Amino acid sequence: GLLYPFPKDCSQAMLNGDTTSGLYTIYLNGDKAEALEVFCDMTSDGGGWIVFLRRKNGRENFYQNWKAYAAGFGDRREEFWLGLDNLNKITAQGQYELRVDLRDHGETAFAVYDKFSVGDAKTRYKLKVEGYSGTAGDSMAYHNGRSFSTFDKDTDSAITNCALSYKGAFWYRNCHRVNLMGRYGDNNHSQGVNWFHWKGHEHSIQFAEMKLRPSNF
Amino acid sequence: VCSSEPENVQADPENYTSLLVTWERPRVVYDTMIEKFAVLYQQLDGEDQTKHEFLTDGYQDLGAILNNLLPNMSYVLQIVAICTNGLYGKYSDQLIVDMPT
Ligand SMILES: [Ca+2]
Repeated sequence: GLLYPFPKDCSQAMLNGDTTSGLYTIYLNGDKAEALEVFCDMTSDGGGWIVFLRRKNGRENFYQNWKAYAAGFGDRREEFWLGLDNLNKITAQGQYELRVDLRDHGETAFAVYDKFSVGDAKTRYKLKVEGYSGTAGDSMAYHNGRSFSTFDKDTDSAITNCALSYKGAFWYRNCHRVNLMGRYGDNNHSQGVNWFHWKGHEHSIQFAEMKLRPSNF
Repeated sequence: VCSSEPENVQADPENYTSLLVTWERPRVVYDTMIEKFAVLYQQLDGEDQTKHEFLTDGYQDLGAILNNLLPNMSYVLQIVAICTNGLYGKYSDQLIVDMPT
């Protein structure tokens, strides 16, 4: 911890010589008072990623209310959500890219977006995402510009309540091409862990991670 | 063709002149995929027999708000799926809604 004594993300932690995935303490804006323990993915395409969503076995409940999605929940070594307030503070300290890793029955795919940011609470955590590359298909472009929606705070573009109807929480529009906080193992139309351009709306994905690191890292 | 009928259609007046209608996705889709839904409605016992068609934006938002309806008038509506090749599926059962005075 010498180049960056208070690394502000997993990329600076990796530059300090931490090259094994696991739990690390980062410091938002390099501030020792703003410590945050995160899971770092240090192997995917060179590493240095903060993981902020993991689905892998359906043990954790992702049908949670606005306060839970603002604050985060779950064991960061297992299934978890980092929290929207954290995501805003991280994506505001610089320019970050998004990576999504997907696995299902021995097949894998990924998507990278060159630009990814989440607004603060007063924007209702508005999503900005653009610049797709990868193999999973560009499903997040549909969600660009949307505020976050939970079953108890409907901000989506639909007449109905997307989060209530499709048993999750997301930057819903009307309603989704991505539903990675949906109901685990649920192959009913649009209800599961969906990435539309990879497996459609009637196939729930076994494993999914969303992660971020500085652009051009 | 296209699909079986939308299920469990329900409708409640929202305000004095609007109606909120919801339904469930057809259980069976035959070949082509569902692209959107049509909400078909007309006055039940009124003189204006204009047949109205509201088309939804996409296939996931299983609800619609109908505006510009007349108080003290009954309406009949049906929901139907429309597939990517333009074909209409089976129509839902008719639902009669009475707007209050
Ligand atoms: Ca809504």
